[PDB]
Amino acid sequence: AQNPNCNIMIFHPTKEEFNDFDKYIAYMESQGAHRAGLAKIIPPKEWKARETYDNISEILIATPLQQVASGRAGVFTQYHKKKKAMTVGEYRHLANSKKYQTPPHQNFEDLERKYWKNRIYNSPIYGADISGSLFDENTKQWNLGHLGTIQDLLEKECGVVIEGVNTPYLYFGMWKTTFAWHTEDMDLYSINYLHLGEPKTWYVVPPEHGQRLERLARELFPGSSRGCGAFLRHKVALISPTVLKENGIPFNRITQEAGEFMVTFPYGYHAGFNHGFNCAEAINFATPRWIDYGKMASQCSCGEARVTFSMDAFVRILQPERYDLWKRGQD
Ligand SMILES: O=C(O)CNC(=O)C(=O)O
Ligand SMILES: [Mg+2]
Ligand code: NI
Ligand SMILES: [Zn+2]
Repeated sequence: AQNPNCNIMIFHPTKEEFNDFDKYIAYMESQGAHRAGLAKIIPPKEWKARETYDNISEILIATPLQQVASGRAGVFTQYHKKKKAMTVGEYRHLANSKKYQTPPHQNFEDLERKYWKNRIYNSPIYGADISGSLFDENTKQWNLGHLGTIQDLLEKECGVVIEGVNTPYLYFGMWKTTFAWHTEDMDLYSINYLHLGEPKTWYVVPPEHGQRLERLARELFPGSSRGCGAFLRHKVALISPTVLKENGIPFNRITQEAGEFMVTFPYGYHAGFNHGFNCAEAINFATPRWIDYGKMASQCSCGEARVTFSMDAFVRILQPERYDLWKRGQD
């Protein structure tokens, strides 16, 4: 068995290897990358996502989200308070203000210590989930707006044509902006490209050990667990590395820098935080190996998780027993 310790693997494809996305995902899996739940892909030196980032300031963040925490420093939830619209240029200036900027630090490890110590005492503002792309249309390799769609994959694997579309999303971050512990919708893959700015630190639990994280989460968030049988679908709970280590939960960590891709694998729980002003782009995708994970994915039916239009068909076809109750949650 390749990568039996479930370490995060880092890949350096050549420009030739960067041509065929599906093939390269399958290669990484042949080497055991999926066992970690997360992999890093450093693009060939010849590749670029676009020529420059000099003209992005007029992108609108229609609903910036202030991420307000409740709890203790290593075990907290966050809720999102909607703020007034602002441009990327306005948001960048806000991120660099004295109130929100990254503090002085020695190295990524020191910054990580400061994040876990101090996150809860601040409410950073995240520009998340903005439909769009920063890849140039002429970028032919690993262009996250030109991937094969999940609907086409389901149709190729299973023979059933379904409605829905699959487009990318932009994320504009600042110091302390936080992504809570989650797997993807329908336990899909994700791919995330850090276009510019400061790093993003990731934490991940191997897919084979996901249920250990879920059990800890039920213990640590006992009211939320009674409210919903899949409350991590709400994407609000944070648990620190120290708390995970105290409770014996297997996990790994890695920092993504600008110009790097990260891939999350089916049922790989992940969480993390941004180091400072940055912009990332991410999208879900599927491969043949996903189908079995899609069929078994948990679902929120309490009504809180509320997701995209395209998830309907995935539930309806892969999880027909659950369909009824899940759709009651969505309506
Ligand atoms: O970058 C973020 O805020 C969160 N991204 C992801 O969870 C992802 O790419 O799957
Ligand atoms: Mg612009
Ligand atoms: Ni994710
Ligand atoms: Zn729920």
